[PDB]
Amino acid sequence: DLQDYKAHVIAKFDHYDSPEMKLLSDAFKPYQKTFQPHTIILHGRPGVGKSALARSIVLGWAQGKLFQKMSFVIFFSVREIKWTEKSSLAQLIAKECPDSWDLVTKIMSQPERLLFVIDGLDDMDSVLQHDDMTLSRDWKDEQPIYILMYSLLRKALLPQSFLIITTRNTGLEKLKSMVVSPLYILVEGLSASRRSQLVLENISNESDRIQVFHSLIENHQLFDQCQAPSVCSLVCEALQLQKKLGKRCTLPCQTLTGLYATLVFHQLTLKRPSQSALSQEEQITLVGLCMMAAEGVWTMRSVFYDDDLKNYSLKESEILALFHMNILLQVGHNSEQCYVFSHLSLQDFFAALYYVLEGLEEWNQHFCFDTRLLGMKRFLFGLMNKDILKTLEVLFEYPVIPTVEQKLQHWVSLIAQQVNGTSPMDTLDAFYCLFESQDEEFVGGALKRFQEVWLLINQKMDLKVSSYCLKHCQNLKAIRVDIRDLLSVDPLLMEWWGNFCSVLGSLRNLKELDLGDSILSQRAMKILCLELRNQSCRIQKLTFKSAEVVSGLKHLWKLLFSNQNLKYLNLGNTPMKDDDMKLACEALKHPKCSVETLRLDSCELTIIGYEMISTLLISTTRLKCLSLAKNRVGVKSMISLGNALSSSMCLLQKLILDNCGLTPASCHLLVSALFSNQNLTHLCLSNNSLGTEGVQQLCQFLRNPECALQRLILNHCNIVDDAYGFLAMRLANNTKLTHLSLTMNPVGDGAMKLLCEALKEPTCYLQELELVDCQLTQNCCEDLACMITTTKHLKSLDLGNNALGDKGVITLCEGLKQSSSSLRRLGLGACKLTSNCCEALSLAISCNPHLNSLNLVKNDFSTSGMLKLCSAFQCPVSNLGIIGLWKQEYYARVRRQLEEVEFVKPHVVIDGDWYASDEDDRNWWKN
Amino acid sequence: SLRLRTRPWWFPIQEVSNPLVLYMEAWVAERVIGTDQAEISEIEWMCQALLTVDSVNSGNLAEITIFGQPSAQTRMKNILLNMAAWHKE
Amino acid sequence: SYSEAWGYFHLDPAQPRHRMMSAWATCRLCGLQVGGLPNFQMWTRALCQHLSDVHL
Amino acid sequence: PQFCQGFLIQGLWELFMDSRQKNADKFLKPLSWGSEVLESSCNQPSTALWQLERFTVPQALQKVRVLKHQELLLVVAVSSFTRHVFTCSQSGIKVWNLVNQVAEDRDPESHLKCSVQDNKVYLRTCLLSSNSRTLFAGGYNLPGVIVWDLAAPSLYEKCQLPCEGLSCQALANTKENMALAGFTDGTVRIWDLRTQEIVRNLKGPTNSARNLVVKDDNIWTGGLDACLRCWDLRMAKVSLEHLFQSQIMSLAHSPTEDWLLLGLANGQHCLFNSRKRDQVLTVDTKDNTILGLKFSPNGKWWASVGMGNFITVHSMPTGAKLFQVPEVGPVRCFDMTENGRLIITGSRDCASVYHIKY
Ligand SMILES: [Zn+2]
Repeated sequence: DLQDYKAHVIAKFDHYDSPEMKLLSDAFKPYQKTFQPHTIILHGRPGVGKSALARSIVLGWAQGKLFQKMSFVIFFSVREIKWTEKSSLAQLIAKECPDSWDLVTKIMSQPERLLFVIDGLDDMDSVLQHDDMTLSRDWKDEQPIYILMYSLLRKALLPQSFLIITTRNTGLEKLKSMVVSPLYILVEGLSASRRSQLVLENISNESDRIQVFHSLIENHQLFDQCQAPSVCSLVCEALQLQKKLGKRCTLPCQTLTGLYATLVFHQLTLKRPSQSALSQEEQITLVGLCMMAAEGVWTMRSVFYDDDLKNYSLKESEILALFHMNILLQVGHNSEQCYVFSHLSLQDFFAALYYVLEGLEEWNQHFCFDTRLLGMKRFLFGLMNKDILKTLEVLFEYPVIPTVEQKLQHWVSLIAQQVNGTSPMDTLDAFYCLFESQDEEFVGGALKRFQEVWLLINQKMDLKVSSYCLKHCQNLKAIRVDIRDLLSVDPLLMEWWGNFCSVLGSLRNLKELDLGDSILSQRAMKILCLELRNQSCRIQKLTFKSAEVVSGLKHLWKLLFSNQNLKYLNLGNTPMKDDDMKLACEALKHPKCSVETLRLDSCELTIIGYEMISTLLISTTRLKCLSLAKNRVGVKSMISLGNALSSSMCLLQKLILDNCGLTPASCHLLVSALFSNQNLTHLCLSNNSLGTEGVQQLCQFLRNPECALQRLILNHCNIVDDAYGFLAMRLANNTKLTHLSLTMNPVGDGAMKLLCEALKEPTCYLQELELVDCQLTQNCCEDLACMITTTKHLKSLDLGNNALGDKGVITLCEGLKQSSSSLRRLGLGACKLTSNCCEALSLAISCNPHLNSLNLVKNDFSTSGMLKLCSAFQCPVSNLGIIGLWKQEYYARVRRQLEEVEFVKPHVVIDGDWYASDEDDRNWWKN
Repeated sequence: SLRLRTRPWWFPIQEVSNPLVLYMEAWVAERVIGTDQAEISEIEWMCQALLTVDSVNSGNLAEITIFGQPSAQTRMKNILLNMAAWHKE
Repeated sequence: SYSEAWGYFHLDPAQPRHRMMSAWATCRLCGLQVGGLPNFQMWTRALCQHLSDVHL
Repeated sequence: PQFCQGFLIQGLWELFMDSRQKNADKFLKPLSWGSEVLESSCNQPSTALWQLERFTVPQALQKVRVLKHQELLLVVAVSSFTRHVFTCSQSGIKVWNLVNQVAEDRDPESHLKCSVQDNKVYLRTCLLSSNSRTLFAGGYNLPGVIVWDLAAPSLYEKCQLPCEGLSCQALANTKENMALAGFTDGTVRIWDLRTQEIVRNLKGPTNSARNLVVKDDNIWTGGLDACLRCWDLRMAKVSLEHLFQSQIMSLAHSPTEDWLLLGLANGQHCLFNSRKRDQVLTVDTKDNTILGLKFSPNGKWWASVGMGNFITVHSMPTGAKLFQVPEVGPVRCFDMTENGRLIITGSRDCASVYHIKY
């Protein structure tokens, strides 16, 4: 009995002497005395040798070297069984044994000594649908074979027995929720070094082999496929064939699609005389094979039977005549035959070839009837190469213009039409897909609409793909590049980085270059700065505010000399030592330099640094905007800054000192120095302690007729005092100041009445006033309504984060109805509004044709209030262009009404990020 | 032609598809990584990245393979490189 | 090679800018950073020793 | 939710099925690597002080995914370190990974059922330890509190803490390796995880341990009794008792301050200073019972769920309501990652993943 079975197994299939097999032997021993696995799953890529491993396991058992403690080891081959047949477990077990029914009955008496090896369980994913099935618990009940396997996996049947399963990485998606506490083992094919050695031996010596070699082994999708020895052999054979054909081969030599096309088309031409077409029968056969492969890919199926071949009028003889390579292998000793492609990557190639030939004729009249689509996607993108389509044109004697090319172009363009920026991941995926085509015209037609790009460079091959695809982005105006740890520490990498930099320093429309969170070494910065020196480089804007480039700053000061198109430089968060400051000042003094803006936020400036900046400010330079935010400015540094700003040689127009630690003494020094200044027009003093003395000194400075200030930002400064009397009196007698911002100051109704009275004067020419989080209440809304009716110049009024309330808003809406107003922007975000005031707001919005912008976030509107507001937005006379809302906070009815609002008025933008839009450089200081 | 490894249930199947390979001296790899096979498991859980070592070039180079996210791979690689540099001092 | 030793320490997923401070783990109890050893074994031993000395 | 990759794949599928018969677009940003959505944050009207930078507060919530549990959903957990979501119900616990780039998930990494036959055996609570290395479960008719080890190569039931003859209502876990639970009869057992030995038993009134919070050597409980009790671990005596106007349907503690947040049954939020133990502030009332609460990792805002259709986000210390996202029914549960990037809410029979927009 048992020995006879062992002999039969040894005869059929003919261990534990290698470090690899001992893991399988020991995998059935306790982990920590609390667990002993009863299920092992081996998974890997196709062709790595898993069925061989299972057969080796069974053979080692029969010989008596593996799992010797088991009483029986069964073997199942999933390919060679008909899943739709009805049977019972006893019959399946008996099929393997020499009809020893007595032994089979004896086998079931000791379930705890049993072991099942199931091979190729992936193929059944198409039948293991997303639905429950009857759970069997006896080995004598006749159920469909897939029910048998489903019951055996969940350990409802023979619950005490051990299991081993082999499957593909893509078949696990439904096993993992079916098995109980499995142990996973990863089977890996050829090593990286071995694959590299094998590929490196088949490149042509005369040609530039290194570039093609590194472009082949650095593509992770291609290289990982080469773990299977069969795929590595196909790649090597294709390389040798391309070498043999010399100049007769016009197909690409890098993409896997090029190699597969070489291999497949070279065979198809063997029977034909040089450059002659195929017959109609052969065309039908090829199209049928392609259709069968495509249907198999779509329906999660990779094993085909005689029934499937008939549907597509296929025959093994016909296929072997077409290709001499015997593409469809025949598997299964049974009287019923099973067919599988030579490799699973060849099913993808023939599946993608269907989209290219499906349109040439009406083939259907002849025929009787995720992660798995990645390979087909790559092949489909790589088959649009024109040198490849020429061969198809020759074979089929007809022009080949597939209708899928337009679809791929439309998808890639849709990627770049997104409004809230582009996704770096989708961009990189599309760039990987477009690199496979290798067609300049198709690629260039795909990348037309890319006006901005955000990249995320993780591997070397992202540099090459980006360089290739960026060269055809002619309408590209801004780019952001994030490179974390790839160039952080000190060669192919440097060469590809240099090529990437050269491609950037040649686009003619590129204005802004942001470096994101990149961490660049000294040499990477050297290469970048050397490549940006080019005379074809038009980059104006340069940002290092989030990157770490301290170690190679000296290469930027030299870049400042030469590139004369550069006008904006951001160095936020970069430490600035004395020597670096001196070099930067000398670079900015050079007559060739044309840098107008210079931001030094959080640069840790010393007193000597401030002395150097002070000396720079008076020298002949083109600098007009300077930022020193988040730098501690002391008394002596402030004295130097004042001595620079009091001179008549200083032409600076903007100055940001936000959060510089200014005190009343330093503020007094600053504003005293500013009295003699005639050029400054923008000033920001946010997040500093000013005081009443400081406000008085500032108003004294404003009174001077020689003054030129136009914008004044004082966020988070003042104190509850009469300091608002000074400003109120100064506004009523001012013709130059246009923007005033008092955000996060404790103003209150008392000072609001004074400001409103000052604003009502026809002599006041103020245009924008910001009162965000200023402590206003419902008391001052009457004054605001009167001022809104009366003024003629005010155009912007922000009242966010103030508890105006429903009554306050109802009062304010009496001044928003009148046609004597000129307000165009109004902020009412977070004002504690409800549905009570929606009537007044709706009336104002309907009756007002001048209002252009409106903020309504952070309030609590019900469904009826929002419906009234939407009806108001739909009115013909309303001209709103920007509306501040989050459309995801409201029920379906309100959301469909908002969509109708957007439809009736195609120019309205309904976006919750209201401070993103600035028509008049409102954020000149925050940048 | 075959290598076997154990994949913990918590490591996704989506992250064995693009490893990171780096080479260093064999003896340095022995001194740093070691052979306990439980220390290595704990550090794999910490970094969330699998680690393997295979002798190459007659025992003069090792092929370190790291799986996971790009950030997890960077973390594991930097830890290994810091320890190795300590050794090479 | 104790699993309980590492259950008290934490590794920040975000890589530090200074790459010499990469092999350092933060205690979940007191917040102290312990590391910088030239080996995995020495690192785990230092973790255990800190626990024994300061906490248990 | 609609994505670009799905757009292309659907187009190819439609084309293929079209060719075999007769015989701009708005996309959502993906959740990359199950870790982060690569985006740009909103604009502010003003900057922030030197040390106020990390006082972030969310602006909206963007729905990214749906997890298709097929049973009424009771508890939800999630780990940012490992990127796993644990959704719990009566029958068992399903584990989902956040790396699967889909818009409607149906295939969990596993399914943890109770070793005891589900007939008259139910789960009611679940808990994930702070270091993501352990998972707890309790319920009615179990011989104990099940413990799973999540850091092992395979997912198996590690041990069991014996609680025969009781019903588990709440669970808690301290960094000191202690384990706590709260039962319908008012007991609060404290086990030792190393040895599974019962260390203490704090007996209170029936339905008084419905909610359990642990900080320092204190154990704050509250339930249908409508009183808030504090038990000292190392003295085992009720050291406080404060009475409220309605049943205590949830509790939470600030992770950076001494504020204890309560959600009552009539729809009110109350803030209680756990140290002074005198002030009791009241925050504006919701219209429905409050079933869940949680503080953000920085402790400057909190979210709440309840018998209503909405998920609400409030700000500290005034309790001001920031925004609101609707759902289809009572939102029994929710959880938040330790990096403050995702929030997962369970309603009806499915769990929704949201992205927090700052
Ligand atoms: Zn400690």
